[PDB]
Amino acid sequence: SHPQFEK
Amino acid sequence: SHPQFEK
Amino acid sequence: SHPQFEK
Amino acid sequence: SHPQFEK
Amino acid sequence: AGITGTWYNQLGSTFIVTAGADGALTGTYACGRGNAECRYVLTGRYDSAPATDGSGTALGWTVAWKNNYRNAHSATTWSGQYVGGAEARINTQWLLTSGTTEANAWKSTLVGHDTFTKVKP
Amino acid sequence: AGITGTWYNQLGSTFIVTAGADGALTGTYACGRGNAECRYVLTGRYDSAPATDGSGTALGWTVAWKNNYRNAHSATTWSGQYVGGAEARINTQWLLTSGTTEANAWKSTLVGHDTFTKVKP
Amino acid sequence: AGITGTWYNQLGSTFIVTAGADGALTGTYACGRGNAECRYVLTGRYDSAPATDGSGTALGWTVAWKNNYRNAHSATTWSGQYVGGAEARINTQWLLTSGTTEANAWKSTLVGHDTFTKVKP
Amino acid sequence: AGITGTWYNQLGSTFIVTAGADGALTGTYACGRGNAECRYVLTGRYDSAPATDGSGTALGWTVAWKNNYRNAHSATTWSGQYVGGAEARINTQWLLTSGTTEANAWKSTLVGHDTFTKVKP
Repeated sequence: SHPQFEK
Repeated sequence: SHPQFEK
Repeated sequence: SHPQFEK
Repeated sequence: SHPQFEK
Repeated sequence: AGITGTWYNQLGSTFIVTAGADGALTGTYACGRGNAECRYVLTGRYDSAPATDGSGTALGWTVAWKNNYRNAHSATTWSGQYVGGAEARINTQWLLTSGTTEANAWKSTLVGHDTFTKVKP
Repeated sequence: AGITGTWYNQLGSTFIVTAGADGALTGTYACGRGNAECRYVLTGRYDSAPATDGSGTALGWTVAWKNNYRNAHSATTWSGQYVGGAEARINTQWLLTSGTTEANAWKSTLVGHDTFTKVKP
Repeated sequence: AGITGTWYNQLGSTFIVTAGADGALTGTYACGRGNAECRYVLTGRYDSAPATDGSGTALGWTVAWKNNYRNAHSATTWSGQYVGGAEARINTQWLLTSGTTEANAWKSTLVGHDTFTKVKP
Repeated sequence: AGITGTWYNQLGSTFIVTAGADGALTGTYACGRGNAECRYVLTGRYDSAPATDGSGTALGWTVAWKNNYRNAHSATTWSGQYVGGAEARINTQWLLTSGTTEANAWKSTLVGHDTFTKVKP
């Protein structure tokens, strides 16, 4: 995962 | 316009 | 033409 | 790796 | 593979495709009106043995914008994946390239995205 | 159309294509080593009646990354144009999409570019 | 310019931006939870004198995915246009590039699209 | 960070950028002629603490194509990575979006790539 898409 | 998008 | 590519 | 780029 | 059949984008363009056992995609891309003048050949490929982990099925296809009526000197590829279920979709990004002189290469290729569904917009 | 034949990208991958009179592209994409294990089917389309104003010829093709040896659950489309002359080239941008779960859709599609020439890098 | 304020994508990520008189964009991109750990700086530019013919307003911005908590060694640009009205939106395509070794350059850049609205998904 | 300074693309456009300690990119993009009429503001971000494993340094920037002389109602983002060494480069893909009416959204965004070097083409 990547911070552009983390909840 | 272009046939990819014409109605 | 467009300034990204003009000489 | 991926077959698009494997040697 | 659930891919074979008629798909509609959110602008109401349509393509009909046959997914072959072998991984072949063949069919036709048309304007929503569907007259001969706006139909074009479509060929591509898909993953004929996708994962069974709930992943989509990868595919892509190309349309050269030339038929017996019209030549837009251009061609679009759609790259994406098929997602099955009660609300099947094909999620895509596309590249439309026109033939240009070397001067005009900068403006040769447009980019965009399409979601295809089994039902019209 | 000058398209038929063997093309090499700058990484030394190769594809061989037959341009049909009708606008069909068919052939094979391979790693530079060229062994069976790294060959994949390629299908696409091209503008079979390009402008004669010195414009390139628009085309695109798809490879699904599945053969008898390997399945990368993915597919690449190249969108671009063929430019003739003593130093012919095919200038392209590509989209590589992998099958993903809906969570992993964000990382589904890579983008890049390839220049193909008639001679190896 | 109607751009200043809080925008939400369809995954529920958010950014807050100030559009400067001069064409500057500055603010912060965050995960929908909005904790410090998921906030990142955002800088960009926009057309501060758009057409009045009903065209959108062109813009773009960048986020480097490094803050005091995390470094994903990567950066995303969004390129798009702002469309005003009762249902304002910012329609975008993005490129996420990670730092790679030259071997891994092929997988360096993901592509996708985002629609931002004034109201959450 | 080796990023600060003057960079040239293969068409001979130039930008000058200052990489700030903080991760800020600021400067100017110009045509190779470099006259005031063809200079535009550039702002972006970069990874100010890249990996030391031989990976590139991720960055991106935006130029809105408006200055005191010209408004092309458009904006380009470059997304890429900086690669140091005796032959430093910045490898990029870009998205140029123009403001359009909703009808003309299809043709709103061009895509392409640029390699910047420290020395002219």
